Amino acid sequence: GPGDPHTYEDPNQAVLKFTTEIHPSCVTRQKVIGAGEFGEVYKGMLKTSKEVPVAIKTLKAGYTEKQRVDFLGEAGIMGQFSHHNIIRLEGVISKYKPMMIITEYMENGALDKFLREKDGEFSVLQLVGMLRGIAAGMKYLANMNYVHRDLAARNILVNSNLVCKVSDFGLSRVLEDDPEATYKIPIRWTAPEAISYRKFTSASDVWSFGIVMWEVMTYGERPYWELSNHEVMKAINDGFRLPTPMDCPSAIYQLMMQCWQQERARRPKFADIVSILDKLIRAPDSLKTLADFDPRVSIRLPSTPFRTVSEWLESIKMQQYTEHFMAAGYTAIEKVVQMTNDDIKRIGVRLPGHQKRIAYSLLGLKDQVNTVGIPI
Ligand SMILES: Nc1ncnc2c1ncn2[C@@H]1O[C@H](COP(=O)(O)OP(=O)(O)CP(=O)(O)O)[C@@H](O)[C@H]1O
Ligand SMILES: [Mg+2]
Repeated sequence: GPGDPHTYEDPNQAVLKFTTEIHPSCVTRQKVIGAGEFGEVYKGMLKTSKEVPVAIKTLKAGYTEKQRVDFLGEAGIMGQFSHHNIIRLEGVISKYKPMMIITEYMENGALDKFLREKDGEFSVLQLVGMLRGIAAGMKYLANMNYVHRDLAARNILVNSNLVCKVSDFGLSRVLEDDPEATYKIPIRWTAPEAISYRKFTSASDVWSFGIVMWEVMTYGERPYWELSNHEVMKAINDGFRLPTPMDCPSAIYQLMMQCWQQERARRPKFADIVSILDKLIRAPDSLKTLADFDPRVSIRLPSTPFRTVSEWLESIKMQQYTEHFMAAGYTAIEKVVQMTNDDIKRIGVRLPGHQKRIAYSLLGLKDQVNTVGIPI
């Protein structure tokens, strides 16, 4: 559960501890439903001690032990999760060939392919509900201190009741074909700081979630499809952003833009995203106002106010002092603007460089708070 110790960096141990070894005789492989990286994927039935329908991921013959470890490690990770919007693991087969990962059956398959199949056949409210489910799954993952690093519509599965669940777990996931090498990551879904500095956090997952929102509201359009990967690199590094989908509520596109904030600290947390989507869903009239859709627009020009002290500290990469600011009562912004350099020093900022950085930032923050701009 959340808060308990996790095993995200030891695949074999996670397989031993958090997966159920299933006897091959209890598995019935039926039709082929897809092709994974490590082998074919089948639909089948599993007998437990009544038969239940399941998805069966197999490991190709002639595999290397490294591929076997990476394959079963996904199940080792999946077995630690229990949530409505996270793909559920039934078990594994590691003792006998072929290696198998057995999960719940998701009849409608990948979300992007599903939405392209059902182009325009859902209401806006239903799409928002799909996004809310994905966001709830991601909130659970963030609360489990698990960074997905590869959140995308193609990695969201849909069952016969249209429940959307996050899938695709593991560690060294350079395997996906969309990722391309740089400085191997799916650049069209990856936050700027994660492409430049490989800083993968839940905030970069929030960026990816904004991209997923775009994918859902467009019914599976490829992000930046007009642009090459190099042009996408320039676009994201310079502040260009995707335009609004057609028939997209203004609040949803604004949420997208919030997920795409250049500074990761300003992006909302997944808990905030779930709450926001819940509020929109309970008052569906809030979804009637649409963002201006221009079919000729393919990309938005770069865009040109802190709520928490932690947001401002992470802005200047001084988050390591955040706890020290709260513990001394400096919990508001209009209270940190009333700080002297000695107050900064006593709460535990000793390095002169950090003192200088914080002081220079406080000057600009005082400028911000005292700004007046009221149109007459
Ligand atoms: N639980 C499930 N229910 C129904 N179909 C499933 C399924 N799991 C996988 N599939 C099908 O198999 C396809 C690929 O599966 P999967 O994504 O797990 O392989 P993979 O993770 O190795 C690709 P990548 O490495 O690029 O992320 C999916 O597109 C999907 O159609
Ligand atoms: Mg996978």
